[PDB]
Amino acid sequence: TRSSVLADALNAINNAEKTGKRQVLIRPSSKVIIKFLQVMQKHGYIGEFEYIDDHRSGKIVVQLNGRLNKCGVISPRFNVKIGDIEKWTANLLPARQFGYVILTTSAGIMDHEEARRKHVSGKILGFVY
Amino acid sequence: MRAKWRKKRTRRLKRKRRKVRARSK
Amino acid sequence: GKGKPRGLNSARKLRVHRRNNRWAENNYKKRLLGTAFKSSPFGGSSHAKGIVLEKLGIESKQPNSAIRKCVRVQLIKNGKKVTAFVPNDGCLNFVD
Amino acid sequence: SLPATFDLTPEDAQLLLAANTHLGARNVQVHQEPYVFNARPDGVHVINVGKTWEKLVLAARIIAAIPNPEDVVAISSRTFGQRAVLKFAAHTGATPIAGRFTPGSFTNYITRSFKEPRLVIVTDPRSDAQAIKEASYVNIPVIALTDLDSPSEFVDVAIPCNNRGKHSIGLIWYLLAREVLRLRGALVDRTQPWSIMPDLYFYRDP
Amino acid sequence: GDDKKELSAEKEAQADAAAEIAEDAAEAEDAG
Amino acid sequence: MENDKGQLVELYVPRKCSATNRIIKADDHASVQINVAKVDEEGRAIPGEYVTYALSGYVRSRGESDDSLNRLAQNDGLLKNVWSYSR
Amino acid sequence: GRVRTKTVKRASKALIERYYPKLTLDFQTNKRLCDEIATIQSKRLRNKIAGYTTHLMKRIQKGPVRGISFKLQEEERERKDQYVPEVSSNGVLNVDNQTSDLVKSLGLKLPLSVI
Amino acid sequence: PKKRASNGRNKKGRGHVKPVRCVNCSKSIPKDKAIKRMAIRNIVEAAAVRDLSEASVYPEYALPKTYNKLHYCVSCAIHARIVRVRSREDRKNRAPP
Amino acid sequence: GWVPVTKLGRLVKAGKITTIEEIFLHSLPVKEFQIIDTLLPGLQDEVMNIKPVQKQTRAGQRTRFKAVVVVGDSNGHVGLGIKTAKEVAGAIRAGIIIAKLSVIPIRRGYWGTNLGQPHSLATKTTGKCGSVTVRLIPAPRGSGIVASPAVKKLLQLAGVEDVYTQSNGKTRTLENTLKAAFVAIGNTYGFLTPNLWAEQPLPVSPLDIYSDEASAQ
RNA sequence: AGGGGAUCGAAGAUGAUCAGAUACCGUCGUAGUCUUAACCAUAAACUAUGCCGACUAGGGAUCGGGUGGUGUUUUUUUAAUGACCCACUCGGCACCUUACGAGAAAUCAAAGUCUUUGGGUUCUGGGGGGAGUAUGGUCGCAAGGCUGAAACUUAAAGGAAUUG
Ligand SMILES: [Zn+2]
Repeated sequence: TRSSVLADALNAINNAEKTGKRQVLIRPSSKVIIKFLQVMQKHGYIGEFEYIDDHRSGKIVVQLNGRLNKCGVISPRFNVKIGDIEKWTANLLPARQFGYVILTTSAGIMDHEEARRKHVSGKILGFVY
Repeated sequence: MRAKWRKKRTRRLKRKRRKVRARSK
Repeated sequence: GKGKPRGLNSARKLRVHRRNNRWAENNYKKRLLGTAFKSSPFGGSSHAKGIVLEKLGIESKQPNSAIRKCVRVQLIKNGKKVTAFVPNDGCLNFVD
Repeated sequence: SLPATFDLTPEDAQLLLAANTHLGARNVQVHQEPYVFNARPDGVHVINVGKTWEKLVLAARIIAAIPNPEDVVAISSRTFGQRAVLKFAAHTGATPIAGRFTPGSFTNYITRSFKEPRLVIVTDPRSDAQAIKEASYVNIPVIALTDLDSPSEFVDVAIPCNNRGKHSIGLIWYLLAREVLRLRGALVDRTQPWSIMPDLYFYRDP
Repeated sequence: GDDKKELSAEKEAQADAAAEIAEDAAEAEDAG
Repeated sequence: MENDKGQLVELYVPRKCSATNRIIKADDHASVQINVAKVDEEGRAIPGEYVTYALSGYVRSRGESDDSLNRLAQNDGLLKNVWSYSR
Repeated sequence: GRVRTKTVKRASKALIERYYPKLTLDFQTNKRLCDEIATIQSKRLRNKIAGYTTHLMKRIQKGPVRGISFKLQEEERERKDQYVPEVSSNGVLNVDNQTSDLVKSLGLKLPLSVI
Repeated sequence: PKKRASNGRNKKGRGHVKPVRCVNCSKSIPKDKAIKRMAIRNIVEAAAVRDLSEASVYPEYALPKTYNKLHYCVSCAIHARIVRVRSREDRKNRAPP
Repeated sequence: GWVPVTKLGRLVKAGKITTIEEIFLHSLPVKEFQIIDTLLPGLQDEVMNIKPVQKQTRAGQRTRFKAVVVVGDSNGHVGLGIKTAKEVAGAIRAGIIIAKLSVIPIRRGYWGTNLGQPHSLATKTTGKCGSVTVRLIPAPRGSGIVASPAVKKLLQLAGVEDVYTQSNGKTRTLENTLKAAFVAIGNTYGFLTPNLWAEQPLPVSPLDIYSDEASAQ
């Protein structure tokens, strides 16, 4: 059975981006999926997504625009402190000038740059580049 | 040697080891 | 996937699996079982003093053809009769 | 962007319909679903002759405005196409490989048949798939008169006609020659028809 | 024959036959 | 990319496929650049001014190059009704 | 048996390719031509060259070869290609039901029949 | 390696089938194996059609046929030329000649 | 006295094409090697490995020699050539020919803040050629090249200065290790970057521009 | 243990064959092959491919169910029904082309989505032997099964494919 809906969403996005499609359909939905795709959209990696709201969990269609090399989830959500963010970004970002590590922080879901600025840490969730 | 007959040879050796153990207590 | 457990509270299973596989490993098993002390001809030592019991000439292995001319010695601290190769030329004549 | 004279011209539409280009094959294929209009009973699919017409016009835009007109190449091995590609070769620049392709004609610079084109036209991709592969090796765009059940791999802009009709193949080659001439500039007064006539492009038995 | 240092063997022979045609040229110039 | 003074580095910017927005490699010997004619009044295609498209070897290999060029021709007005957005 | 080899076939095809107007249909004349327009070094080989040349010329004057082509052959093959026939009206267009549905969906005059 | 994708002959969703016996050696070979041919012959074969027609009462009645379903094992079929060794690409073809 | 055979050779002999940069930009097929003989002066070589290879015949044992060589100038262009020949000098020569046919560029980059003429790679990249993965990680300034000596010489001929290389698989096969590094250089240029997110007016095909001097004589 | 015992048939009796033939071949023939009640718990028990879940490529057949057809054939005047045809769909056993990818390769629509390394979870492996051996335990009427080393020894053993 479905253990990580974000992992299923990110696998679908990654597979269709490798295939070269311009859009994906993601089932089912979550607050964390919507907020993660919102961080993606704010940094410009994706285009525009629509949330189809049936009375079940719902679906998303995402209109991509290229420029998303790989999106991945880190299962399990690891308790990362403020001094291990640099270890994690060195481990799984390609270069130190681009790419974002997305943290599930008590101030919200955001990338490691906003985490460094707001001086707050949490559970590492995923990564985009 | 074929492994089947190797298994059979070790089987005879196991029987004889058990017999000689029972013989000498 | 990948077989190993990945959950956040699985570190007990990870430790148990690691201990069993370390027992499968060669050097770790030798060290913990202590075959250096239980079954080694030395007492886990680098060197050992023995005394020569005999001078034995043993043939080489194929394809080499020579007589290696080692000695048979008895260890003082254990009593285990071992066989030691005599080094470079004429030292067999040196050793009585 | 195209002006009003680049439409169907019903006077050319009866040429299409009388040459029976509208029929397709029994298999659809996923890259040719948009070209299929409807499924006639007794297992025939009809091809949108309108859609073939604007794909032909677009292919005319590709084939014309190549600055040296001879570097265009025309590939044929179907027995229903050699006369058509030779006539297209006569009217336009269009170096012809009517006949055998000699694998190694676009690479392998020491062959006598060594052509380095800038645009290929293929009469049939399934029966001429060697030339499409070689163009894929050496960076050449491909025009093809594909079918519904045609290989769409390694091929650019395609015009779905029949590839089973002698009249279809000949008339589509003729129409393409018409429009590349009328865009490059031998024939003016676009309302007027052409003096050369399609049964010239149609082949004989021998 | 030595399969593993043929590169140096042939380069040395290259220098040698270049030298031999050089003394051929020198002998031709000395005779002429 | 740049340096501290804004002086250009990256000896060549890569070309991007106009279908999938992916970098066209130097070794990509299937990727083709198509120069479509610019038609003014009654043909007369002006030499040197072409509407340009670039297709990548991946798009051609998967065989959706025809669909992509239908879409791009309709986006730039080369064609009117050849590609339907809703299949 | 009497199978001609690559030497005679290659030389005969090159000579026939570039010397078609001067060549004749007879062996004696053709072998004198080979003597003059070829610096061949063997007499029996020369006779073999001329014999295959004559046989290939017989086949050329009877019809086209798939091995080689000419400028006169190019002129005659063009003219036989632009032989032009008459037009392929029977009143209206032929029987049409759902392609007639296609033509009325697109919109054109197109006077046609039904099936 | 794996010579065949069918592992010799097709089972694909059974696990076990009842075996038959070969007709030349009586080897027990499974039914999905054991090359099966149909022998459709005449009792009154062509060397004697005219003989039996000229020596038979009931003029032009019929000519009977013999029907046999022959199971050959792999060794017996290879030895007795029913089946032939093939090349690597020709093993994939499964159309009768 | 070289003579062109192809349109690209005709253009570069005419001298209107003045750089491998528009060559690699328009992804033109390199079929001759004199084009970058004229266009890339000071393209020095290094033969990496000479290795005998044996085919067992009816009675003899036919031994050919396999030469793997590299070429590079000093900055950002590498070619890798493999040739098999009966004579090893001819193998080296034709390997130089093949490496010039297979010259490709690199994406040099920075480890941190952009200061003074990039030193390392752009992104963490990888290359796999036959159970050898060679992974190139950018490194800070002055750390040098850490690699096996063959990969180190390949990257020195590339002109990068600061690389960490990890490698897995049987790295003792020099041909596969060099091919994996070559694919890693290619993928280093092939990666997409937020610097490259911008849109360019798309180039204009110098063969099309200069087709009249590219025509037949 | 009891019943049944036709065929085939370990062991065996013979006749061949061979330098030898208590092997292959031929004749018989014990246990067994069948069954009732108890055991045993092993197989190349093999798809040599853990189970659950998602995505990624086209096609044509087939099994079971379902939907649509001013379709075909049947009664005795053509409706129902059944069977067949076409289109679609769900769930199966599979199959063909390609390689987008994967692989050391053979090959694989999964053995893909794996150095751009993290969906959940269980078991197993750490060069070849010694060895599935010795010992100890437990189950078994036994046959044996499950668990299971070390000393010592060796520089290879092996996988795929190519040329002879
Ligand atoms: Zn048999």
